[PDB]
Amino acid sequence: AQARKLVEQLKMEANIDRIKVSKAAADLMAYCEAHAKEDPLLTPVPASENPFR
Amino acid sequence: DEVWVVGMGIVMSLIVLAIVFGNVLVITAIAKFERLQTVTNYFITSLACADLVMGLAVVPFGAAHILTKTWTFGNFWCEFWTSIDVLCVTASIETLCVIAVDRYFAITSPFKYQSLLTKNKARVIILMVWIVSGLTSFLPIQMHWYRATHQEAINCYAEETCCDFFTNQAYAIASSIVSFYVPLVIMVFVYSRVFQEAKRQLQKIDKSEGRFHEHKALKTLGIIMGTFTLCWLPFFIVNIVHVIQDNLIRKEVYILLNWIGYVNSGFNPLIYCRSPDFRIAFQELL
Amino acid sequence: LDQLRQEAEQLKNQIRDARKACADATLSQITNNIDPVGRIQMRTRRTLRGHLAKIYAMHWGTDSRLLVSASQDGKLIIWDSYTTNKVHAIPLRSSWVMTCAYAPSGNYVACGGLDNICSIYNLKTVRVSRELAGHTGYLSCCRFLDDNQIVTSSGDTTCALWDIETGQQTTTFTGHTGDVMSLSLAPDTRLFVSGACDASAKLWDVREGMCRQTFTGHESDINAICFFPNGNAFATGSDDATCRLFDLRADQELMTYSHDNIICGITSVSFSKSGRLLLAGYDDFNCNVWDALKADRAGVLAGHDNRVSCLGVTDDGMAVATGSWDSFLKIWN
Amino acid sequence: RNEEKAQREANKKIEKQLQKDKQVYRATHRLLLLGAGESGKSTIVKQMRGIFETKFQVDKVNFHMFDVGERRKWIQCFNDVTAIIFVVASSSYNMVIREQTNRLQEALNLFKSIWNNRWLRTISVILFLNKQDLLAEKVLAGKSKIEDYFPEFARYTTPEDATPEPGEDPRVTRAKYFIRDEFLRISTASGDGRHYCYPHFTCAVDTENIRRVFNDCRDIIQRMHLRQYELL
Ligand SMILES: CN[C@@H]1CCc2c(ccc(O)c2O)[C@H]1O
Repeated sequence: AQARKLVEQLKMEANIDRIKVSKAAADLMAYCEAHAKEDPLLTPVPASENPFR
Repeated sequence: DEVWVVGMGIVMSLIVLAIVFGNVLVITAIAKFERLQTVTNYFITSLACADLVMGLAVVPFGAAHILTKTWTFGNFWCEFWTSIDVLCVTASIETLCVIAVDRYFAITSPFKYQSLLTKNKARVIILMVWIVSGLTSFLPIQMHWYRATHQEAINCYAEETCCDFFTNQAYAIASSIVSFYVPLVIMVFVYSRVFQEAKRQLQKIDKSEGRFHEHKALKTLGIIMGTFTLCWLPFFIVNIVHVIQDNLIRKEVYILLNWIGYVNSGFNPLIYCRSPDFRIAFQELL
Repeated sequence: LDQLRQEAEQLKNQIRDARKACADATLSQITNNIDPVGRIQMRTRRTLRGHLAKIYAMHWGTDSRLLVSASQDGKLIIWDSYTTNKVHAIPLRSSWVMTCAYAPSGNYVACGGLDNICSIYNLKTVRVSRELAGHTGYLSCCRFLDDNQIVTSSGDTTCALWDIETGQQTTTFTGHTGDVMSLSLAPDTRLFVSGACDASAKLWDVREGMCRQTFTGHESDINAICFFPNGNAFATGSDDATCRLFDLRADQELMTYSHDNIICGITSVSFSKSGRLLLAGYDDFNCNVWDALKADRAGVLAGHDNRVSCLGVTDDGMAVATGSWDSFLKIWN
Repeated sequence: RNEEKAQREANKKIEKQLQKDKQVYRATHRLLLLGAGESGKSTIVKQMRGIFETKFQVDKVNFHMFDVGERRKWIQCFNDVTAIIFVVASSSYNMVIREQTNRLQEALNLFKSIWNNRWLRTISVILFLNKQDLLAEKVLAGKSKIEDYFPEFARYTTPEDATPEPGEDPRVTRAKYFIRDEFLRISTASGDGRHYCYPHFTCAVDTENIRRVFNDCRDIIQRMHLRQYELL
């Protein structure tokens, strides 16, 4: 029934391993710091480089 | 009485500043924000432009003439100033007439008003109402048709000092009618119809949900027509009167009523541009 | 019957305990020493006019120039942002629409709405390529996995993977309690997440067709979904005036974006390139730009007459444009 | 090169088409049919005649109606409609919805939710009381007391200003006026005059409901225009 389809789903969803939140936060910070050089919204763009202006 | 002259100049400058400030505020509110761009708001923009050009052109020159008791500029510039004055007054009053007609069609024909009025139609009617105003003002003044046969008037028309208005039966009557009397009757008829519709709607509401928990309409109509009739009716009445009878009235009262008609333009932005959207835009600009 | 209910509660308690144990230190502590991005000022470079009614959804093309916007007037308009001119105009059989998408190949345009059918239009040929049917509710959002298969977020609480050529649902994902209101695709086609009108937001795997993780941080409904650019995180929008970020590997929420000045919901959320600025379109008349790591309102986008209902950043991250309930689009930079 | 000219020509053609579409779209008025499934919305829709659309025109005015078919978040789509048509089974006081509450009470709850919705603040709702003959039969004959099902009926009295229909019994008039007054009290409690409610007593036999819809749409537009200019 519906109860089995949910109990089995919860059983199969809690078995996955979890990485520490510190590692995930460090990964996000590293990605942002590495790719911030290529962000055109974050940093002002030159008039020649800016296509909209 | 130099104190009286100083006070008159001060109040004239105050009126000039108030008219210019209010009109530029309204026009920049219309221009800057695309939300206010509405088919009915084009008429408001036209009225604001007419009042603004009047306040920038004829109010300062008229005040200078009143204070200095003479016309310092050239003879042709006097005719140009008179033409600008007539054009501005006629355009403003006809713009109020157009706004009243647009409102009438908005209430009396709720379904057809959506398609009857369009942006292109609004532009065409604004251009037409500006063109008809110019024909009654620039064409007679520039082609010397309003020129009278009075001895002293024709004597001073050559003189550089005389810039006072002088006209015969024909131009005075025609200009007064076209500028004020037709708009007056059109606006009073359409506002009577709108008031009848509002009263019918209020009666329907009372019959519908009156058991559970027309002052506003009367107050709004008084604020709309009152500020216009009280400011322009005396001037045109005395216009027709003194043209009919030479010694009926003096010139000082005529100038005073004309200046009341001038200062009427200050109340128009407050009388019409009072929507909550207008107030929000003004607060944003401030 | 009731015996199995206790097992589900025990499993939920165990999952919550494991998630709590995983949270050694919040993201705010780790990012404390990093420098703020400062105030970000943006201006409306180009305003796209031509729409007849309110716009709900928009999707940038594979390139950074082409757009597509859906409105209740019954017309999809494809714009050219570089010159602010319309390219194509497509009518619809149904007046009311809720979503639109642009194929990565740049040849197909998918549109949905209250009509449960999903319409795909051939830009390169504007006839209806296929009218996908089978959902029993409105289509909140549709996306292009490729030029041959799409995924939809139906109102029947079931997101289903479609096949354009076959015209039938290849796989149907079920489990959400409420109606699904948002959907986003990961940089890879393997995974995608969908936010429903219930508190929970679920992660789905296309290869297996079974949900892998479920996040229930929010208290109100979900309205916007967007992955982090790398694909290891995603942020959600809610009607409770709170935007929250979740980490897939950590399986728990990291930070929440909220302010006492805002008591209105969020209608659209997208991530800027490099994942540093979180652009969220709020239910009020303006838009607030959030710092992804510091939860600081770096910039505010204002100038929309009505509620902002769409928001999207280009693939190359060149610019962002918002689709509001006013009939005008606005491209910011 | 010629790409700019081609794009300009495409823009000109699309702009002309969109101007024509805007004219025809502003020419017509939309309507939403939101009523209970047991209230006989289908028969009323047929009487005027995923989502069902109905097009009908009166006095060269094109009315366009949509019938849908839970917490509903599709309501936010209809934030700009001329009116919302609500059909309620006036005879459903006795019947209880399957799995139990009074059907009329469920309709009242739905009306309260719709009226107080944030997105529907400015939209007036047109109220249709369907199946009046069944209500008249139930009130005139049968062992069913309105007071037992609805406690407020015992204190309620027929208003003096109320005008009963020609050749109508007093008990049925009191019952129908109480049913109408429940909705009207739900409506008039909230709102600042932006949107109103227009109750109507209709039956399947009646064939003048389209004229009523036309008149009510005209009144709604007139009220909106009057309140916009601050004369109402
Ligand atoms: C110089 N003052 C003029 C004289 C006559 C006149 C005015 C305004 C509108 C008209 O239609 C007129 O005929 C006045 O402003």
